[PDB]
Amino acid sequence: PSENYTWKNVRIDGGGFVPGIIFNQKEADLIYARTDIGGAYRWNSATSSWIPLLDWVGWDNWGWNGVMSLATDAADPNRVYAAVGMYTNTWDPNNGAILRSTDRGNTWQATPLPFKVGGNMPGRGMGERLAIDPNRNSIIYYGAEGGNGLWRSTDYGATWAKVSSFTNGGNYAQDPNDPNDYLNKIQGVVWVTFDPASGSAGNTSQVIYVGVADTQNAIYRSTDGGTTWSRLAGQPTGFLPHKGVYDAVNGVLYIAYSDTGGPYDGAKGDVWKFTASSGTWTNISPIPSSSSDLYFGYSGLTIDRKNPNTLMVASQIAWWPDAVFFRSTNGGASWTRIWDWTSYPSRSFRYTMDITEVPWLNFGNSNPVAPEVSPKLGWMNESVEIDPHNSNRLMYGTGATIYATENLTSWDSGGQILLKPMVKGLEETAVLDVVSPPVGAPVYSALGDIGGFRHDDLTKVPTSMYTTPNFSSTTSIDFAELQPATMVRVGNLDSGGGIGVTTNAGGSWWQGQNPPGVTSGGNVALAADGGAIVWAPGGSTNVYLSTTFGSTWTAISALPAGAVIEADRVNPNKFYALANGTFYVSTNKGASFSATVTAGIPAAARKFKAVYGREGDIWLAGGSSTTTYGLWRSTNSGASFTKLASVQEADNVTFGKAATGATYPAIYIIGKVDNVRGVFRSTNEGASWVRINDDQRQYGNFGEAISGDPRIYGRLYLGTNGRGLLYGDSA
Ligand SMILES: OC[C@H]1O[C@@H](O[C@H]2[C@@H](OC[C@H]3O[C@@H](O[C@H]4[C@H](O)[C@@H](O)[C@H](O[C@H]5[C@H](O)[C@@H](O)[C@H](O)O[C@@H]5CO)O[C@@H]4CO[C@H]4OC[C@@H](O)[C@H](O)[C@H]4O[C@@H]4O[C@H](CO)[C@H](O)[C@H](O)[C@H]4O)[C@H](O)[C@@H](O)[C@@H]3O[C@@H]3O[C@H](CO[C@H]4OC[C@@H](O)[C@H](O)[C@H]4O)[C@@H](O)[C@H](O)[C@H]3O)OC[C@@H](O)[C@@H]2O)[C@H](O)[C@@H](O)[C@H]1O
Ligand SMILES: OC[C@H]1O[C@@H](O[C@H]2[C@@H](OC[C@H]3O[C@@H](O[C@H]4[C@H](O)[C@@H](O)[C@H](O)O[C@@H]4CO)[C@H](O)[C@@H](O)[C@@H]3O[C@@H]3O[C@H](CO[C@H]4OC[C@@H](O)[C@H](O)[C@H]4O)[C@@H](O[C@@H]4O[C@H](CO)[C@@H](O)[C@H](O)[C@H]4O)[C@H](O)[C@H]3O)OC[C@@H](O)[C@@H]2O)[C@H](O)[C@@H](O)[C@H]1O
Ligand SMILES: [Br-]
Ligand SMILES: [K+]
Ligand SMILES: [K+]
Repeated sequence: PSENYTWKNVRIDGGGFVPGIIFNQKEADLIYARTDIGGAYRWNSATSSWIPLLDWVGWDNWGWNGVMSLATDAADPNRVYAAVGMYTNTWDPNNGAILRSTDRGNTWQATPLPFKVGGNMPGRGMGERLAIDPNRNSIIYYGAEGGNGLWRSTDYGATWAKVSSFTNGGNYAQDPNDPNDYLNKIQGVVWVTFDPASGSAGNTSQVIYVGVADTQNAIYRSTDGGTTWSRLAGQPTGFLPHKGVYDAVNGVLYIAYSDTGGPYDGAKGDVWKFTASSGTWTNISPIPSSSSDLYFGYSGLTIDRKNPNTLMVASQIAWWPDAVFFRSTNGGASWTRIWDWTSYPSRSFRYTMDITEVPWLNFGNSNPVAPEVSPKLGWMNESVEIDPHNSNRLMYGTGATIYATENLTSWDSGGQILLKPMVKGLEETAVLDVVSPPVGAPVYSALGDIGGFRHDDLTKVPTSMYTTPNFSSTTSIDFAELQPATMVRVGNLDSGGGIGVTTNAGGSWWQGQNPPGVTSGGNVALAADGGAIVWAPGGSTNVYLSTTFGSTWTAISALPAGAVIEADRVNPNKFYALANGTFYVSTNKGASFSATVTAGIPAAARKFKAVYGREGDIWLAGGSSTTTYGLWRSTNSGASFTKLASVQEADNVTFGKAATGATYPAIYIIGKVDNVRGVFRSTNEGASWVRINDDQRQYGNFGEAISGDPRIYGRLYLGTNGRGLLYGDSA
């Protein structure tokens, strides 16, 4: 059966890249955001929070959490569309899709495309690829990747076909020779922009502009409602157009260019203005690419719709000391910048920043050496948007957050703007590991990109990610079952990898020494009494034991590198490892391991966990649909495992507080039971299961990290890859 649960995010606020923010041009406070791996959101002004729209994307169609583009209809603000799909290489096995809605994303229908959409590919900060005809709103265009060219729907997104008169599908890729097959894809047709004055209400807009990722042919135009297309005469060459923003008030098309597709790079570019009546092109770059002072391209182009001589553009990309934003109030004839050098390394600023609501955005150092400041203005700032209903509001995306101001026009009177994060409810992290100890804080997260946190209160943003050491990503975390204030975490930082240890539950950490060959965190296990650490780091040729709480290491000879390691939760002498269809057991506190199981368990399986309070009770989950699949359990310290016949497939497993009157902890799996995919609880040792999620709450490629709560019956900590860390409670 099912059981009513309540699902919420553990509060973090942001944590990842927001490639696109979209304001509806007609309705005030109608705002959407798109992400690369965690779906799309609609702003809710009444609760000052974002609402996720795609949590119904599930196991089979997981790449639809990749949102390459989004369009909100100025002629009918009920209508919204999204172009979805995550990878255009082999990593996403499915094609993309155009999703359509008539209730602002509350429900959708899908129309699958015959090609892939690259929501988390290079170039994803260019856009918007999807555009609706502002005069005749049944017409929608989509600029596609991969040489698919320009595509069109004339029935409100229900059916889509190639525009065969648009013959340039693009030839740029970030690195054509990438042997990893990630940087080598054609980024394609990158945005579509209408001239609203070229049609009238109910009639096809005759003038449409299209940007293509081709340095020699970046801009096309149709003047006949999309029947035929021309490269635009007199345009510049050598750069890729990140943004094309049309102003019908002055009859000009503004384009921001960079020498790469983004979102991580860009060394040169220009901003141009094309005047439509005359066909004239003018370089209005704040700093032109011909200047050797220029060390970035341009993106974050936006026009102030209420005052359309005002526009802004930003660096794509300036890493050092920070992003630069430029503002003009005279159509690009001249510009001012959001900061200026005074005497190196000092700067003056036209802004201040308040991150009290999201204090970890200092990245654990509020005072880096000048010229740097913390928090930074931003990076990967492709989306910069002025509210078309309020000249004083602007919002931009970074690699970590969205920042917003409500006094933007202070800039023009010589004041400073105030910027703050605006990411409540926009939960975008990838959860790599998670623990719930039986005393102290309810949960600790191990996250990509922003480290992870001790969560003292699940409704309050934590003050700081882990420090000393401060990992960029924490890949594994463990606590000593019988002394939970003793913890260890491994992860990635600057060069390679490292280990942090604590004996006061993280009030204080310190950094341990590394065994040879460490390039990333890998995974780690802590003995139940805290007296041994076994670490399988990334890069290293072995797994290692420390008997000195991280200060020294010895190679473990029988274990393959990268084996999954877990400690028994009762007996400090017992450790276990899983690698490629072999289970291994140590009874001498990690000094040596021997293979105990070599057959009968899927080679793909790579998740298992020992049960607190149950010495030698181990549950193991994994497999694949083309091999074998399921949940297995050992009650004899890994000497053997039995497959649970009640489960068809499983991918992770954990334990939590027993039901009242039950004799065994509750068991939680990511899996498939009785032909339903979802999240499942058993309160009878796996004899039967109850689904605790539902079809609106599937979260795509979730479940890499899960934990039950030994103190709270029914509670599951549910990690996702792009939707942060959830907690579910029975209702
Ligand atoms: O308050 C801010 C706080 O941030 C702390 O760092 C955080 C943070 O990092 C953001 C971002 O940092 C990137 O690194 C920057 C570096 O900080 C810059 O100083 C450097 O400047 C150079 C530039 O490289 C040159 O090309 C240019 O000419 O000069 C400048 C100034 O001298 O840029 C790097 C990024 O450089 C690379 O990307 C662009 C390429 O043009 C360039 O060649 C490439 O550099 C190479 O990169 C490799 C390894 O990748 C290697 O170091 C080479 O030696 C080097 O030459 C990080 O790179 C980036 O990952 C961070 O952004 C997050 O990225 C997440 C995805 O990660 C992966 O994919 C990209 C890859 O680079 C990663 O290795 C890989 O894991 C993404 O999901 C997330 O949304 C992004 O925000 O925020 C995240 C956190 O983890 C960091 O710890 C910082 O410590 C602190 O001091 C303070 O600044
Ligand atoms: O040559 C590759 C290159 O990758 C570079 O990093 C770039 C790259 O990372 C991919 C990862 O992106 C993470 O999302 C981040 C996002 O891009 C940022 O913008 C955001 O701010 O932060 C996000 C979080 O950090 C994302 O979380 C990762 O999941 C993703 O990694 C890839 O995942 C895919 C898909 O697999 C996963 O989903 C499906 C599940 O079934 C699977 O279990 C999941 O792990 C992986 O593809 C799978 O690969 C396996 C084996 O190879 C196949 O069996 C399987 O069929 C296939 O689905 C993929 O392997 C993994 O890479 O792209 C985004 C860009 O932003 C990054 O800069 C590195 O820097 C390079 O060093 C190099 O690795
Ligand atoms: Br730079
Ligand atoms: K567009
Ligand atoms: K640069």
